Amino acid sequence: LVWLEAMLPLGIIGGMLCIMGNSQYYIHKAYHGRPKHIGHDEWDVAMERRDKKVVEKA
Amino acid sequence: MNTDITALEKAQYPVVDRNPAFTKVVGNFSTLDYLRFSTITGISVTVGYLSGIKPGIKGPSMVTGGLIGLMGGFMYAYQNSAGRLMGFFPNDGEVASYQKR
Amino acid sequence: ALKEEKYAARRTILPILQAEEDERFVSEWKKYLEYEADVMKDVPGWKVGENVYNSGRWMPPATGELRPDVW
Amino acid sequence: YIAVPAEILGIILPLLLGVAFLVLAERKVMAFVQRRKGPDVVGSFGLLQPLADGLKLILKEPISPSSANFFLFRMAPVATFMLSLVAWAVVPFDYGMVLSDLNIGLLYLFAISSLGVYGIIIAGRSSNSKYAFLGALRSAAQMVSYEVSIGLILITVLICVGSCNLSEIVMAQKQIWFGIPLFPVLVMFFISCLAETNRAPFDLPEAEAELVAGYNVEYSSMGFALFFLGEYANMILMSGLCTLFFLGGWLPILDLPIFKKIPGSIWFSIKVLFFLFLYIWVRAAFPRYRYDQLMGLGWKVFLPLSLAWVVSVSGLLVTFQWLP
Amino acid sequence: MMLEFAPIFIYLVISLLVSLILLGVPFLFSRFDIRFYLVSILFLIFDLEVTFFFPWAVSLNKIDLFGFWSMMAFLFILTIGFLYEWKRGALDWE
Amino acid sequence: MDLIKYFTFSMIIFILGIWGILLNRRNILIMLMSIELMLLAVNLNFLVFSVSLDDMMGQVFALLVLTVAAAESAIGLAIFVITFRVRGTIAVEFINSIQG
Amino acid sequence: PYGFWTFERHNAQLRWDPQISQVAGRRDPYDDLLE
Amino acid sequence: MILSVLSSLALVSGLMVVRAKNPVHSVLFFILVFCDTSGLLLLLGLDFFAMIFLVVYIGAIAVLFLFVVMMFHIQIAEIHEEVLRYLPVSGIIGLIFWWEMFFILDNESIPLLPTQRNTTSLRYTVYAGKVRSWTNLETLGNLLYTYYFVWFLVSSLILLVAMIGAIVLTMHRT
Amino acid sequence: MASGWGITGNKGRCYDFWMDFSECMSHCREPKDCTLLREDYLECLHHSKEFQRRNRIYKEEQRKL
Amino acid sequence: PVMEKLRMFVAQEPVVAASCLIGGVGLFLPAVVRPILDSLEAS
Amino acid sequence: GNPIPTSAVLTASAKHIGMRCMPENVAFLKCKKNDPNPEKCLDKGRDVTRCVLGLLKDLHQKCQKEMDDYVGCMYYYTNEFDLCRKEQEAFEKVCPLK
Repeated sequence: LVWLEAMLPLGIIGGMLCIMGNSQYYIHKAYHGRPKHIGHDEWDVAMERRDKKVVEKA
Repeated sequence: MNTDITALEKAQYPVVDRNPAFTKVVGNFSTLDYLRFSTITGISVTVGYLSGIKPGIKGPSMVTGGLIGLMGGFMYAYQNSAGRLMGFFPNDGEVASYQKR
Repeated sequence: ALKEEKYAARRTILPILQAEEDERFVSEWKKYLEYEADVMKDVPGWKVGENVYNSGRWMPPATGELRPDVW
Repeated sequence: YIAVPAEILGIILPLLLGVAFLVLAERKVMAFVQRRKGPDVVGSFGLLQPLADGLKLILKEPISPSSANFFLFRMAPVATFMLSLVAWAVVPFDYGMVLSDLNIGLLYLFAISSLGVYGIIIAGRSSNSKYAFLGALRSAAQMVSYEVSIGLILITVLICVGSCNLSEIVMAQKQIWFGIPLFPVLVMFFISCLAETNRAPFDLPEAEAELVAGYNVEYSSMGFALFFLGEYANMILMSGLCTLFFLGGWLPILDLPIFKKIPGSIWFSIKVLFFLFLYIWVRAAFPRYRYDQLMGLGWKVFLPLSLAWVVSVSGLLVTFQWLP
Repeated sequence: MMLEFAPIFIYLVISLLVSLILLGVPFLFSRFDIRFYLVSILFLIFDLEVTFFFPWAVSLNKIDLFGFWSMMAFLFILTIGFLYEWKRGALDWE
Repeated sequence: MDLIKYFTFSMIIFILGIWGILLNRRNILIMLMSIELMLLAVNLNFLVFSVSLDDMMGQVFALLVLTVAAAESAIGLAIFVITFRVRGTIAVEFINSIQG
Repeated sequence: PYGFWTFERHNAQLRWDPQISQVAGRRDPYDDLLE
Repeated sequence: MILSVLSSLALVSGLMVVRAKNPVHSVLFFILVFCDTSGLLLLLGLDFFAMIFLVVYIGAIAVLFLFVVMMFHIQIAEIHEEVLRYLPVSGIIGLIFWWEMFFILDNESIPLLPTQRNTTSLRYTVYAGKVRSWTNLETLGNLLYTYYFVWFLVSSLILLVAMIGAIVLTMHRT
Repeated sequence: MASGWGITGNKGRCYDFWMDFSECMSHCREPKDCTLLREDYLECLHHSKEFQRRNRIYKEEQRKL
Repeated sequence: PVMEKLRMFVAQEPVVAASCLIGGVGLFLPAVVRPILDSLEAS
Repeated sequence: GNPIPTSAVLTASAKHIGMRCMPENVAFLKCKKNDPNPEKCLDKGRDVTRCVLGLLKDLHQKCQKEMDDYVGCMYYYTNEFDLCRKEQEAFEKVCPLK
């Protein structure tokens, strides 16, 4: 069972990677109010720019 | 892919087939076409043999020359056959076989 | 099929978005035309909102920015 | 954009910790294979050994030999370290968890790979040592040689996906992971990653005993540390690409509700950890090639196979109209 | 959209800052080998091959068979070059 | 004023290539690099014009000119290597035998 | 001569471009919405 | 402003390519000029060309230049010359080329002067083009291999000539 | 913009003007008969006259200020 | 007797033989199989 | 009363808008093809707008909770249909496309 000692630095690396993903995911969501959308194209950009007017001017 | 066979200079002979298929042009090969094919291939084999003697590779040089001649002679025969079917070259025999079949 | 679904959805709501944008641009162009008439008043020979194209076919106003859509 | 630095730091700092602990894990797994214990005195289970080595390294006096290339000598490790760090901006850890959703992210990764050679070349030349220069030239040649195979394998994957977006590449593996039909491509990709990171059995800079002085022989203190950290950060990245391209990234092994209970970042981490174990397992298993042997392998074995696999995959997909 | 490149730039600046902090804190307490030219040439050629494959791989679904065969002809020419290099011993380092 | 600014960027690179020819009469390697700077400036011209005109022909040609530039550099440096290997030096005084 | 441009050899684009007028990459954007 | 920063960086880096005493430094400043060009291309929205300039110019061409120059060990005496005497001829040539070519577009492409009025409100948006947009990559790939495939193949012939000529000119087999 | 291929995958901004000018020149034996269409195409390419007119407006605004 | 010459060529150089086979299938499928499928679809 | 016609609402209702306002959409697109001038299509545009707003009001009155849930999900996920299947199914069960 001594070989579990080796599994600790590997588990720490895996946790480091999980932090690198999740921490940046939750900060973007807090700043924008919704999760980051994969594949933001020209249409989505134009929809956001139009939605700004349709919301604020309402 | 959009295509257009239309040539700049119009065919001066009866147009038997505008865009003949590959196998149709090959099957249209005449006695003169085979004579051109054979002459080009034989000359090419001969040049390969003669130029291969000094380096000592007359056989491999013969095969290389024969391949060049085979490709060139087939291309020439195809050129003539397809031009006849398309009306670009005098095509008496093509028209005689077309008016019957 | 997934991409085709999303493109269908975009195609059906296209006309209302374009109509909204057309109304917006027409109102803005009217405002700019009043501004141009005001500023260019007292300048002889001016024609407000003259079409520089001889054919007269409508073109959107040029911006002078090379690639403004990508940013 | 004000919170962008928080995201960048939440990527960079844990990456530097993960690299510190990758060095430890390499020393532990090699030790256990060799019936030894490995670092277990400095901290409980040796877990403070990375901190101790880093602090030791920053407390070491810099040397800075009397060369006419003072600036380039210090800049080369910065260059390689920066290149190793900046590739992670486009790496997706889970659906939506990525800093930059580049539509050209595949070509961007290839470009960073291509830039990686300059740190080694410049370190070798600026050292004013013919041994360092020759070792550097050989390492640079090996890296560019295996970049050709890496790029042709990237083309195979791109043909299957039809998009350079890394998230799209992952999500195209929902039906099946690409490492199942393209298992030989995965094997050749893992080997080409070993040769690109200068790792065993291709680690020429490690072969000092073999009369081969590495490009970083003259470096000390923190410049030497930056070279080492860039190299190890590249190994985690190459394990992440193996995961993204062929093991379906953050996706679960089976599309079942029991497997979808654990999040995608855990799946991605576990696959990355499998590949990092294999990098260490290979170091522990085999001897190393000579320079001429691995160069022959690069040009005569991996270029032809990679090219043939591009042709075969594109032809099969075009024939049956299975293209994306 | 090019919006996604800005985080890469800020990332570069931060990486630079980290590099300088790590590198600076310690400052407080005649033989031409043609085989390298030849490997450079080979790499350049196949670099251009990967470059021309990127648009082809993303465009295969539109170009269909014509595009496939034109790329195959391209590869055939460059592979004849590769076979020439192979037979001439440019791929041998002994 | 966007188009003029991109254009002058490319134009300054082209002029820098010309000056680099003018300023390096003992340094033939820098002359080859000046020619590569001119070629880069031309490629930029094609890409900028392609954007400005909404036309793709400038991008097709930019890619092909890239292929040509790579081929030119490979051959150019090969000739430089054989010139140096024959003479032992790159000094311009050893490459001036042909004259009149 | 008087109007070389008038000759049929010089009007290749006017007869070839209509044949590719429906090809993806050069269509009017509204054509996809109605077809 | 940003274009001014990139132009200034490229101008200094190019001067350093053409004026550095050491040719290794010259090749390195050339890499900086290519990086700056990549930035300009990113501004124009051509991300494929921006990446390819990195991959080909820096990743492959500059590497070849660096390998050759480094192994040549050029001595500064063989290539040194004082350039003060060329200031007049450089001045006349550069001034002619400046006055004539930095302003070649001005008559044809007259700049739009920025006014103290919001002209952004007159940008007309056409949403039909935005339903399924094309990247630079697939827009180029739609043309390279079908409508203009012959030039593609001629470029392959050019590359073949480079490979042949490299082998024939320099190979000395052991 | 005479080829038709736009940089975003649609018909080029100035292709229709080019085609009008070309179709006019294909049968008009005098180039002066198609001058208006030619300058329409070139105006599309560079927006010279549009920008000149807008600069006139801006100049008049600066003069009246 | 070109049948064991192929055998020796496979024995000496298995990577080249495997590359030729893999790429050859990739070329053979669109050249031969694909027109067969297109014809079978026409009828 | 009347929902704000944001991108979330329009996208979530796009299927209904397509099945219901097909003729006004087609007329608008046809006249856009004939003339790109915005002023020369304001009438066909008003017919599209009245169509879509009437249908939107109908959906809110006919099914308020399920449409709210669907629109909320679609806004949260920036109009990605795959992440909103449950709410789409629920919304379609109560307000059929028909």
